[PDB]
Amino acid sequence: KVFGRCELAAAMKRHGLDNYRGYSLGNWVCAAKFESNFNTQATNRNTDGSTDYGILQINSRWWCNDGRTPGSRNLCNIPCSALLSSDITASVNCAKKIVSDGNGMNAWVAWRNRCKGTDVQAWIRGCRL
Ligand SMILES: [Rh+]
Ligand SMILES: [Rh+]
Ligand SMILES: [Rh+]
Ligand SMILES: [Rh+]
Repeated sequence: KVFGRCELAAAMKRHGLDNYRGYSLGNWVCAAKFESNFNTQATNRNTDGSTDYGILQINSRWWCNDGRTPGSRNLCNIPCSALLSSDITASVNCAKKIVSDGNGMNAWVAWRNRCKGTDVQAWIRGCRL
């Protein structure tokens, strides 16, 4: 599924991401924009042989099992394919564990390089929330 900006903002807010560990909803929408362009089906291969899955590009190195990432963890206890669903529940609940892991949203290299220190509020401008 390809979400609208305000549609994803609304689903992320319903799932408790607005100010989760102090990250305003605009941070999460910005992250999803540069990770997946709001596409739940987005997949991208990493140099280490792991793969990033779904609207928040959650990696198989630590967070999910894709059956092909040797010496990896499954800390969200999910198949990586669950991160590709039209239902973002699994991505959101996994994201909450990731952001809690010690490095906050710096876990998302695209957040650090494209969202951190910017006017992230712009990402939810005009939405009914
Ligand atoms: Rh939902
Ligand atoms: Rh808020
Ligand atoms: Rh709010
Ligand atoms: Rh509201």
